Amino acid sequence: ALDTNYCFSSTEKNCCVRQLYIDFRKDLGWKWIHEPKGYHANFCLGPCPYIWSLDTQYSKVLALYNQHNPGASAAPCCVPQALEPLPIVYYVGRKPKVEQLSNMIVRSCKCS
Amino acid sequence: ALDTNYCFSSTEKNCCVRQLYIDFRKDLGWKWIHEPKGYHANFCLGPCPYIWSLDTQYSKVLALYNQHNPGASAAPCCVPQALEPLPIVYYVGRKPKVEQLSNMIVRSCKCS
Amino acid sequence: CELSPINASHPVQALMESFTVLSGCASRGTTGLPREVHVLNLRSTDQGPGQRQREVTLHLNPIASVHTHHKPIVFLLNSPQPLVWHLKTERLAAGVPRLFLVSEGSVVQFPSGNFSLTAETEERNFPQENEHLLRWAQKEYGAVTSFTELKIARNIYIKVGEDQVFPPTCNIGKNFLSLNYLAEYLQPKAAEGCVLPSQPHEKEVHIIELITPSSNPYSAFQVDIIVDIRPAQEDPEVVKNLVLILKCKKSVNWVIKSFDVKGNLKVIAPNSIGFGKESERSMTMTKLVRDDIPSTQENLMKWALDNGYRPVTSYTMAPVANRFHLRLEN
Amino acid sequence: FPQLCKFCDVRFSTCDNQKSCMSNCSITSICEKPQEVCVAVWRKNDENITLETVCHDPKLPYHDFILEDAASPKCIMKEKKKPGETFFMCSCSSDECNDNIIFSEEY
Amino acid sequence: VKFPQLCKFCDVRFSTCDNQKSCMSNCSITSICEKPQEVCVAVWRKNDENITLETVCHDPKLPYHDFILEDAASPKCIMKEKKKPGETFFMCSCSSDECNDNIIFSEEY
Repeated sequence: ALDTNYCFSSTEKNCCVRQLYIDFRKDLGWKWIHEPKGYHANFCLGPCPYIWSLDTQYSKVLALYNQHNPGASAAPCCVPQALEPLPIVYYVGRKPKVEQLSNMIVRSCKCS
Repeated sequence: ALDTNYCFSSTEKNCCVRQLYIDFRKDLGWKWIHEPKGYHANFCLGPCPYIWSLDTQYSKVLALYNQHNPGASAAPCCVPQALEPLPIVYYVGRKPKVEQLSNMIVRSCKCS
Repeated sequence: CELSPINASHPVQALMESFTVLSGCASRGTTGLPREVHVLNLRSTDQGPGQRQREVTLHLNPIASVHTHHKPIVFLLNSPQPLVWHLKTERLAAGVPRLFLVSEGSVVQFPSGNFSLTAETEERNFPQENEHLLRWAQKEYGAVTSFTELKIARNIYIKVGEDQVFPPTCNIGKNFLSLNYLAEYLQPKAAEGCVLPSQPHEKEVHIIELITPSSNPYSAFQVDIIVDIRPAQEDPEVVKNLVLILKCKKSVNWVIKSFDVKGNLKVIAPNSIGFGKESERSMTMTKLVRDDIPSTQENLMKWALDNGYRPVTSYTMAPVANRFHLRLEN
Repeated sequence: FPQLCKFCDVRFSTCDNQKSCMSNCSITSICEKPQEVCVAVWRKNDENITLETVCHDPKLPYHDFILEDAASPKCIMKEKKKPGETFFMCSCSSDECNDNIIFSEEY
Repeated sequence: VKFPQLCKFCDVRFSTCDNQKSCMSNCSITSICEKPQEVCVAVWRKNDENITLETVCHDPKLPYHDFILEDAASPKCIMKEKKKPGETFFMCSCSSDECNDNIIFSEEY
């Protein structure tokens, strides 16, 4: 529901996907990747009020508890729901090859 | 492996399931539930470092990013993984009814 | 049972989906030029011409650094065989004129929309040699933004737009592969398996064991092992209860895709499990994770016996694969 | 939002000549239909003090007595004549509104 | 670590840094070696016509260009001159990841 389309379309203070550039060599330390040199791994961030994309019943219960107990520090978190693979090109010996590193790009977020 | 037994056995600074008591009337306002008047809805909490129970590949990528970039605010969050329904007894008119509210109790926590 | 080489009758095939180009070169020397040049040199085999698929499904996208591509593009679609190119464009700008210089006897089935409104297709007589074709393209249009020689595949993904990391001038080499311009090949890999003789049932248990998911010796990273679940025939449809027991010691991300099938589907695998988009979910898929699943042909049967996922319908062990296909007959 | 009410049968308490009391009912429940409202009946007599709180349709009568003021959102004890023992009745349409009985707002 | 080495794996290609103490291979290909036993090898050839630099994932046991390797354990590619007649020849080998990316002829400033 809270896909990249809606989050990038309009700024939302709540749980939404935000753009993030994961640079392989510079950040992850993975020197074995030839292409892409860095990809877009959106990260889920934002508070989850009770009136929002609540998925599980326990999520609703924790949201209600946070609403009625503001000084509790326990609340549902913003986490990826649908993640998409990243195709990369890496060299074995002198032969390049294409791998699909699954679950690397976040397409939507949820409150749980 | 971050079940109730592990976290309840001893303190664990990272992502763990922590004991929490939810009283329906006082906490959630659910005055429609007669029994139980309260239960134990544990909540997941604790930062997720690289060497921990990370489930998907995106979680490991985000953890590596946070490890190489401290001031980043992007990191996997501790979220419920195993949920158990709560047994409740509620009255409709003069008729008692026993129900199992799905996904009300947290037993294990993962990093996402 | 007994493990034997599998045939077409086996319920699980263990295809491998790979992306490869025979040779190629990407050049940035077309930023100054008004029109980009993408050249494809397709190659056929010695098989019968009738058996060769006449249809190609050239996919067009913009590169990852370009949200939408607005620039004239000339596509040189050269192949020693007459072809029909079922184009499929995504995130391409509208109203920019585009040119498709295809080989003689080849037709381009443009998709609907504005794209087909400003697209001119011309059939020509490109040489069947890489160097000659590249020279002809360079002479006609200065510099080629991309050139790729590849086998004739069902799907050919091209990502338009200039990347400045590419060399200034094209230089064809066998050991070149950029993820922009590539093809998609499905190679049926040999595997072992066995089917338990069972009466027709609404409950089916298929155990799939994978030894090596990918050829990279860095097998600490997940790979997508796409599982296709489609019937023997779309009509009549089949409603069933599937229990896929998937096992792979190396970390993978089993992705379950089901088409034209109804019923209840359960997946049990120690690794991650996923599902496709809403168009890919034909059954009520529910995932189930257990890290206790063993990794032998014998122990897996006992695990299914103990856990109640019985009777075991089929078992399939594939030493190397990543595109499992599941054909259900009726 | 179904209405919540106390559905205790006839009980015994010490509510007499008091401005307010508590039903002391341990049963909170949803009535069968949302149209129904919570009704409280007080019928203290020389035998003992009796009271009850149940669900009832606002337009239907209780013991052949019409609850004219059932449309009120709060349970206000109003006197009703009945042979044998004095009658007091109130009704309310909000959620869990019959837990506390208020005889009169005067304080 | 039993993981295969990361080595620059450009074949014979022309460079510009000649006789200088240190240089960068400028090889755009970083490859995981085919076999875990392999180590990175760099070969710098200088001729009166053209200068070339080659980088490979090579087995230390097998001699490259009929020349035996004596520095497979070196953390960095310590470049050593060889006695190929006519043309100037330098070779080095190392076992760190992307170690052949940087070539050092002398540690002195």
